[PDB]
Amino acid sequence: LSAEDKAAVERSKMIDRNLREDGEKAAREVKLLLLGAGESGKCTIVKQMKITGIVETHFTFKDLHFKMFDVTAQRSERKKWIHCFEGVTAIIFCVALSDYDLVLNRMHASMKLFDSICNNKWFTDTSIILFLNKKDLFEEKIKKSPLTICYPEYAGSNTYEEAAAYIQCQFEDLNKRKDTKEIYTHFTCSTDTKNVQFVFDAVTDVIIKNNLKDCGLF
Amino acid sequence: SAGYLFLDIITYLVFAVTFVLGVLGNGLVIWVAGFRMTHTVTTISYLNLAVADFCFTSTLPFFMVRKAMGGHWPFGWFLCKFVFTIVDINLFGSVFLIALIALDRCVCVLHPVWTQNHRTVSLAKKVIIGPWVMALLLTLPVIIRVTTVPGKTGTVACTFNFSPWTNDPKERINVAVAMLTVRGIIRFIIGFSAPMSIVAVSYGLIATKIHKQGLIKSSRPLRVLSFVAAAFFLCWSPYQVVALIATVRIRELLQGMYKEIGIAVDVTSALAFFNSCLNPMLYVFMGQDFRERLIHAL
Amino acid sequence: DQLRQEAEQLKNQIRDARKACADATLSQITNNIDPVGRIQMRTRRTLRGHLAKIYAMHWGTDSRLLVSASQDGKLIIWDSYTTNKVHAIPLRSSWVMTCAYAPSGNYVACGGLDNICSIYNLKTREGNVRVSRELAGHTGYLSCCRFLDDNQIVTSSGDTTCALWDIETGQQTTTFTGHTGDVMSLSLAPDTRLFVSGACDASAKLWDVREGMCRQTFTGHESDINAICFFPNGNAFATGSDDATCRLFDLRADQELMTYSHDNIICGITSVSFSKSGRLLLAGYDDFNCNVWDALKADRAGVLAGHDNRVSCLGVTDDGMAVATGSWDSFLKIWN
Amino acid sequence: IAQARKLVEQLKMEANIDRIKVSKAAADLMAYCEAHAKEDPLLTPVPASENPFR
Repeated sequence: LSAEDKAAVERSKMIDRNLREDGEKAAREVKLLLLGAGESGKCTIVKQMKITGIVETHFTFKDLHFKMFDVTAQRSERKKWIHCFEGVTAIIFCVALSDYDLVLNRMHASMKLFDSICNNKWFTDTSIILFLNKKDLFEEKIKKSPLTICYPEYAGSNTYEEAAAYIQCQFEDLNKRKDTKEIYTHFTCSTDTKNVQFVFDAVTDVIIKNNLKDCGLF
Repeated sequence: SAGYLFLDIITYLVFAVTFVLGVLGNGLVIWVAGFRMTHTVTTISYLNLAVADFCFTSTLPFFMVRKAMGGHWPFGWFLCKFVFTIVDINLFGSVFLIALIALDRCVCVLHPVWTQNHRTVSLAKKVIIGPWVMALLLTLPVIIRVTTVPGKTGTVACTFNFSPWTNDPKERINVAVAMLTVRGIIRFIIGFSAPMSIVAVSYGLIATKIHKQGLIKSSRPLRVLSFVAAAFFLCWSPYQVVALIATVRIRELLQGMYKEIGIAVDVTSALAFFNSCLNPMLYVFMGQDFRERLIHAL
Repeated sequence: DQLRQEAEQLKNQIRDARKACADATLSQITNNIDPVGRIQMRTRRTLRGHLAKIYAMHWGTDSRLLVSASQDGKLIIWDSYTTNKVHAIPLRSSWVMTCAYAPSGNYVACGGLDNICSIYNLKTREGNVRVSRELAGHTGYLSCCRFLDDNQIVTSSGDTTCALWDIETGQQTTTFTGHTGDVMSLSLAPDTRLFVSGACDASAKLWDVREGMCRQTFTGHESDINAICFFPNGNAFATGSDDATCRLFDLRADQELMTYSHDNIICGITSVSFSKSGRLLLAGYDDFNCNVWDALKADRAGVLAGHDNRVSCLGVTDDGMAVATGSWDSFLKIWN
Repeated sequence: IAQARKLVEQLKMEANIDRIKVSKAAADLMAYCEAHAKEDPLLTPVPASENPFR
């Protein structure tokens, strides 16, 4: 009775220690959810710096092990599988700045997606990062095409200095709550190290908030 | 012209309320952390602090019976040994665990990378052993000589004999004074210069980083840290300074007079013991998740 | 236009036949039987080996081994009697949504957001567990997979289509495109000759493994279906939906025989199961606990509240001894 | 139009199915339950002597 049971118990205990070690490694990694109507924009962010369902992109920046998930390759009902990413540290939202005049209305579709994920019950305390893609092409495109093509209530000079701020302000005003979630909007640049530097800085702030809640100082 | 009776009544009330609320809160915290909540770094740290304070609160009635009897100790010598070592271990563990929690918060705020990578359950278990071993090593002199010597009048009191054999009363007094003053210096240093300063530095760094970076959307993170730091200071600093003053004049104190210094030591000890019971009310019960889980379990 | 009108005419014709076939309420027939479903069910066993939320589980034929999959990335085969972890299979993709256990116990399946039905073999010469076959032919996320035999498996994915797979071959030998919404559940008949699948279009369609045909369609719900299991006899089945109502349909009458609804519950139903005899129905809800409903009297028999989070997948053992229930709290509990 | 045509053909093809009486179906459903009621561990509380879980 105690002969074969001891071997089974020892086997269970031995693998359980491996699970704890693997669990520590999994908790060590920081998770970043990605999505958005800009399926072309997200490719530039991933390929900007060095490192089928969904694609997992693993890399390390300044002694921090990042994990990057490509979800835009998934075409299904969002609410049926978005609860799996409830424990992600910070969502990264990539939207093209020049998609305001595309019909596919493309900016409006991203606006609905941004609103639909900010009101999700699974991301109540999950702050989301914002990336504005094709900034270099955006400043050239606004000269010929006014920004008010899809915005019914835009009244301002068509210059990149204030046009980008209006887009950032519009996205940041789509949140039903402004205390649990903090949106870190960034301007994408040709520099490879600057694109990922903002992610590390944004993740650092999110880690601080999680630590404060875990420690109770929140 | 003498307020000694009112002071004694206040001390008795403080001890009674400390015992009851500390026992209740520590039992609830231990139950919730051990069984209702999964083990995390802060969870096991709070569990260890609750154990350290709960053992002291359970042993507190053994100080109540001594205080009611004054000098007389109506219990056995071995029981006095066990109580006077377990209380010292509990107090040292509580102080060192407060310092460790402050350092953990400081390293979580200042270095998010380190707390994300290395700070885990296994590392927390490894680091927890440190304060306990340090407390045991520092208390080892208490275990060595805390024998309950008798009295000529008939009252037997638990006190540091400092000499297994009494060659001469004057020599015994001199040796006791030397041992008491060196122990007092060591206690004051290791219990106020390192722990209190580390706690203050950690909370100051947390406040500066949360203010120079705009990471606080409310005053709660600052208010909680300020409240716990103020409580720890008000509970321990007067006791430490009174103990240091007694250590300076220990040669005159051991002669028999300076009863005012003794009553000041007693009231400061009561104030410090109040910390062991107010610790769960701020370090644990202040958390919204802790309160919600406690309500759900009950 | 004309074709749509013809489809509407057919829809009006089929519903008239069902209404004409119906003569009395099914619950009225069983209203005269003594309700013996009032039982007290406690926590016989607690399983704690997962570091993340559990999303799926399956029971064994011997009712001694159960499988459980979580978001950590570990597939664990538990010994129900001794609580020991017999196997702990690591997963390449930590995002899983379903898992299956072979009737003979030789194979175990795992599917998720990475739309690959990775099948692992348990009985192997080496001590470690290796990957047997990776069924990468689906478009959407896998939602439910079930083993018919040791060679054929039916997997339902999020691309609105179900597929029958062969481990030896590795290609879809049968594809079910009759659904319109994303399929979220599967359930095999005791003889494995036929099965039904629930989708996100609030309709469950019956299928045939041998033929690949859609025999009939049930559209008695207004919300997406999350779970389904056949009746022990195999002449009926129950589907759970997000509208807090799970209904039992018959293979012959083809309408709502019973309706398990309560006004104090609005949470979406996540898991539905039947016992060995089928008299009592095991139903998992999103209100952090599951419930037991009388399958013949349409009343809640007992309340099973022992989980700190919502239930994901619960199953009844083959012999019907005890029912096991997982949850997002990374704790699996076997209850009798 | 191919998908719509297939749906129309499917709906007409499944019309010819053998229906059964609801009362007969309900009686058949409860007949299995009462036949297997004796061998129902969940319905009748099994004693701990032969219960694998204790």
